[PDB]
Amino acid sequence: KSKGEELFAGVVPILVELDGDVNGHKFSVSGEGEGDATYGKLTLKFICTTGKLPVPFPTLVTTLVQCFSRYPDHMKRHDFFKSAMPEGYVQERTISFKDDGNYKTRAEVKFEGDTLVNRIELKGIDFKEDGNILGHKLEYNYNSHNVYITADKQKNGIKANFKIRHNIEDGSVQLADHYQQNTPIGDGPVLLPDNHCLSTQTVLSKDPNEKRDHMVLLEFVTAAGI
Repeated sequence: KSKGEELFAGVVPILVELDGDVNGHKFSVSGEGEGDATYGKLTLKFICTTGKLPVPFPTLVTTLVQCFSRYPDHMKRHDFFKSAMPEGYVQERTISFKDDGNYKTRAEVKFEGDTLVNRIELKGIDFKEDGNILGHKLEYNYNSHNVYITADKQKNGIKANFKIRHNIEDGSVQLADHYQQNTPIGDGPVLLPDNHCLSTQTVLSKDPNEKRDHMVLLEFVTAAGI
């Protein structure tokens, strides 16, 4: 049993902190909850702490801890994310919304004490003011997706590629292309995986008594040799 695996054998508290700027509109999001990697399960509530969120909350889901994925027994040697812990890893993305702008993100995810922390900076540019994003034209829901993971031996890390489909109010879909790189923060050994996918399902809801702009999230993720 790996050092990293052991850290995730039980329920782990999670803190997420996001600092964003999209087309000059600045915002912060704070998240609190817990993860149970044994079940590939995340439960979190995110709050926009700067008032009204200038983008749709679903566009921030991928940015807002893949170390909580369930890796089946036969796939544990492919779990790069837990192998990097507790020192953690840097996770960077470019998220390109088709016919619209893009996010660039850089996050560090690591333990601070007993708490798994995801600290993110996000910059968004080239968005259309009457687009699906700044115009808030996305449905408040989320589709199931496969995240395809490949090793990046050069950087002692991984890369991932996937396309998120955001349901649009008119029946269309807003595509968000993700290109992702993860690299270890520490210089101890990590697990470099064979190609595989993370099958992820997420359910978005609201607290009817929460008056702040917010997002309640439940997520199930399991690795598949697929």
